[PDB]
Amino acid sequence: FKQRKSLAIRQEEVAGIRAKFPNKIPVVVERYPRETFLPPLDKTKFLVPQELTMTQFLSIIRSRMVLRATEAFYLLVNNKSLVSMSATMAEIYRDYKDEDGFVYMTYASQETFG
Amino acid sequence: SQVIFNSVEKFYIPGGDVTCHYTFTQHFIPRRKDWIGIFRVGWKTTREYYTFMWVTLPIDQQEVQFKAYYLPKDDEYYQFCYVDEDGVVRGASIPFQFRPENEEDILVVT
Repeated sequence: FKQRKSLAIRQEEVAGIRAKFPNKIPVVVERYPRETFLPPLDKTKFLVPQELTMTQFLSIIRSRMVLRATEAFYLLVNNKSLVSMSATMAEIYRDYKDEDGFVYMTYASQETFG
Repeated sequence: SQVIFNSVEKFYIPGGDVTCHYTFTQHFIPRRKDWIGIFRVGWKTTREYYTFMWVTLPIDQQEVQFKAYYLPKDDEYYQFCYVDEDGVVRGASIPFQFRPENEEDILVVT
């Protein structure tokens, strides 16, 4: 959501989040904009434990779907990056974290990159 | 000084009624046109109150309730101030915002 909020506002949100939950990783999760199949979330910002795997985090994301979908799908960091689902949130944060202090993920059932 | 606010939250959920808790100090004498009002922090005068309640009566550790409709909509800082019949502020609370502490799009994972 870089388009809705300014860099400084996002940095401030991260500051506040980190002040209340200094041990969590703040994660902005977004439905792939061209997704026609999977339902939207009731949540946007997910505060996750360092040790949580990408797989467990995918199951959480699934649990926040406003309709029930059991179907398999993809979790794309930055919407550009296919990553190991055995990876912990600490590693994703170390390697993929945004300049604003957020890690971004897009969930999609299918995607074609150029 | 003479009036003191207790159990003041840093955060008050929008749409909920706000219970304001206050206690008079040993030598303070409350009067019946005394009132408690909610002020933007940085209020210049007591005539700048956003909303108000008369000091609750009858008087025998006090509270007054503010209905949700009349509470500030914005993200600004506010505080309670006690104003007596002479226009003198006798006490002022820590500041607060009318807003969830955690925005609702946030999900904490344990």
